[PDB]
Amino acid sequence: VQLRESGPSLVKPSQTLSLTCTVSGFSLNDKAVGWVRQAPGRALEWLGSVSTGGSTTYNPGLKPRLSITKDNSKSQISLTVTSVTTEDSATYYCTTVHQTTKTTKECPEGYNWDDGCGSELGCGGADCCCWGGVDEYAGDLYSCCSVAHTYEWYVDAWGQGLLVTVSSASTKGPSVFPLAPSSKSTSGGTAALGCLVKDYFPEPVTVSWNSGALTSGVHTFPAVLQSSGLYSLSSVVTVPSSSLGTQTYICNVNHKPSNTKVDKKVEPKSC
Amino acid sequence: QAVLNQPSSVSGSLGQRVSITCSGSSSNVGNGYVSWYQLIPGSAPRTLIYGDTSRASGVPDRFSGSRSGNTATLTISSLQAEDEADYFCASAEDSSSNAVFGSGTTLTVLGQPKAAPSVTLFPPSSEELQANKATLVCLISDFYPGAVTVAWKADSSPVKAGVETTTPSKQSNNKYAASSYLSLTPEQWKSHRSYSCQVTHEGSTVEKTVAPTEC
Repeated sequence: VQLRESGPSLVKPSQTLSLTCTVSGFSLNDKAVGWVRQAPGRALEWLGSVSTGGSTTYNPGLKPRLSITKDNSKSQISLTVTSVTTEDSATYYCTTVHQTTKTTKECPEGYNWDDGCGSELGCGGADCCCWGGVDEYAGDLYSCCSVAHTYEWYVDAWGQGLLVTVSSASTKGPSVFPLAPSSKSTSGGTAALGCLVKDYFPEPVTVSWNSGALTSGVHTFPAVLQSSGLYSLSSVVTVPSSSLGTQTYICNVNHKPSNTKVDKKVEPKSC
Repeated sequence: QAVLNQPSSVSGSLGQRVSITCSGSSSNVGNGYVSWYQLIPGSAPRTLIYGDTSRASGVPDRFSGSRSGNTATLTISSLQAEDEADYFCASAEDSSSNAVFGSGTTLTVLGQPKAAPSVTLFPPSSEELQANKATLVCLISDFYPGAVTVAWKADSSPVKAGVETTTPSKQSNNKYAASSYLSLTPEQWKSHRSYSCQVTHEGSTVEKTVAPTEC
């Protein structure tokens, strides 16, 4: 099953965060779809889920600000967190939850299984009958079988997640600059080259090379947060020094928060 | 903020066993049916164990889960570098709908081979100088353990400001990489004679230099 999150990467402080999840390859009217998030440096935090029909369920500590609706028509579930703060900046994952409450039949303490219960006890079955000794006053002690409840919960599939940042700062696309290889910056048969993705906001940014056709020796680094409030990162790929002139190398930068994609060809320096 | 109790950090050598505990109470782990999830940096969480002991599809047998009362345990045998991640347990709290997670356990796999950093210092590009900016990029890769210090020098003297350095992060080959930036004005870049990025790691210090006269 595919779980795709959609919504704003950026929400201003003390406003409402609206996220949508589009499920592809399942009906929305049985399988439970839930939301899990993780703030930076914090543990996974359960938010809520919607079950068959619309049995919504939230976290006791966040139900006042949380709201989850459901539209089987468009096969979409939505989440809403009101009056958000920096503590609500996190990756929000759409998930398919498997809720289930297994039931098991038992007798009270001291009672055992027996077939002595009368029909007036309304136990709903001959096997659902318990007996616990012979009381001196009441006589044969009859009682219906008690039903327990075993709670079952786990996450079957995880969406890729959508990173949300709570800030008053406005979105800014990236400026992509070449990190070109040089006659002195080589390492023998291999040469390092890359792209500098500078001054963007909010996170995240992803980078591929040659539209994914080139993956060996690629590493995109985590971003740095500058004093300006803008992020920057680099992506480097190791290539054969002898191919610099003939093979073309293009970094594919994706910054969904600003609906921007940049392809930058990295030319080899004459130096 | 109720969270199940997990050890902050655990360790184990390649090929050996490791155990990660998940202590809670009778309303959670006691009722049974605990689950485990793996979260590798840069990837969505992956479900490993559910129902205390059942493995999810595609999970290797070396991952196994158990439970003894109000404490569950994830055991990982034949450890390998790729197992380094954060591991969270979870369970329902007196309600098949509501769920609580654990504090999370970071696994450190010991005994991995060491490797020295490969440093490449890029001067500001022409494209950036045209925007009246000048950033020096120092990229560091293929080292282990993931611990380095970076120092910037201008004309054999230390840089007093303008530096930003990322924390080492794992590559696809399990070695660590890191990056450092020196933000300058086009004038400073042309004023000085050379700039250096110094990378210290396990007794060696690798220094890479650039100068605008080479450009």
